[PDB]
Amino acid sequence: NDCIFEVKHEGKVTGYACLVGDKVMKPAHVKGTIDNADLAKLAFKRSSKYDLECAQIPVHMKSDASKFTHEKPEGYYNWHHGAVQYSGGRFTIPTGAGKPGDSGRPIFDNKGRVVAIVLGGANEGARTALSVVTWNKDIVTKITPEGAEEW
Amino acid sequence: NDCIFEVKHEGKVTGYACLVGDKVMKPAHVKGTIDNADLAKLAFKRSSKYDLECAQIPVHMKSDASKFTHEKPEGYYNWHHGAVQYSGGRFTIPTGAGKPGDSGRPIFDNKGRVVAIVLGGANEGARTALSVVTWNKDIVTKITPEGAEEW
Amino acid sequence: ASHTTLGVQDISVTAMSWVQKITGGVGLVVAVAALILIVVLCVSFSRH
Repeated sequence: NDCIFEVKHEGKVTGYACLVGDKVMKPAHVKGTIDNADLAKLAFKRSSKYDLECAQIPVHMKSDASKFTHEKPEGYYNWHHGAVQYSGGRFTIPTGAGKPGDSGRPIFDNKGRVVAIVLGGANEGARTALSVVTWNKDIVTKITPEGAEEW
Repeated sequence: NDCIFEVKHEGKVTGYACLVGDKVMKPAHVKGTIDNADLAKLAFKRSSKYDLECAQIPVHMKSDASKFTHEKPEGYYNWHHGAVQYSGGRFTIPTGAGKPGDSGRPIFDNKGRVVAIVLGGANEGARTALSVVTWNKDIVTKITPEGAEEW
Repeated sequence: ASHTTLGVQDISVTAMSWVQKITGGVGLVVAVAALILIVVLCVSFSRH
């Protein structure tokens, strides 16, 4: 971990930016700028389809970016605020495990690799399904549960 | 095992609806409405060839949906009234283990995943062949032993 | 009249062409829709 930067709003933290691979990824629904001036001045490319703003990491001075994988076997993953269960095509956590302002947090596998970025989720009763950004071997894809809200 | 999410659908109970994956499933041959108003109000899509009616599970109660798989290796499976033997591609139970009114009962594998839904069966001596709804990858199919009666 | 009656079978060539074009237009749409339904029924029949 420790690759997480706060996105500062006029008066609060509204989410986080994560360093994954050679890119810094931020949810587009999060408003504000990155706390670290070196990333704040960095140009970003926005996509409403994937709800992402991504930019190339100044890796020459940013070698702490997390490792990542496209592999997503059924099992449990670590997402900072607790354990997240992956089953079928969805990531699931306890309903009180997450909340608005937590978006931008990565989901890690048991080898310490980043699997997905949390955008939000839907309250399904006992559990909440997460709206996440994932990638396959080629491209980024977006998984959104019905009724999911941005966090 | 303890995933008892079968829902009765009549004053005089005649089979059960089950929550599997993202869908509410019940036999099409059973009369009556689901006791749970949240499900009873749903529109159901009816197919006479599969003896099956389905509807999307409401988000607020989706956490209670069971897990499912298309994998059906030869071996033993469990259900509410006992064990189910899968042999020769067919599901078989001890005669008398089931009865009329048991339609809609899920069959679970050893991981707690649903593999099939019971519609009825046929009496072959000490053993009863089950008429079931099963899945292959992304398709629903039905198995009907000769002389099988609806439950 | 020095001639006989016309009858319903005798229509102008231009009008006949229009009738065949319109009849064929609808008949073709039906034939296509019929083929689609037949294909779906055959596939639905084949699968079990």
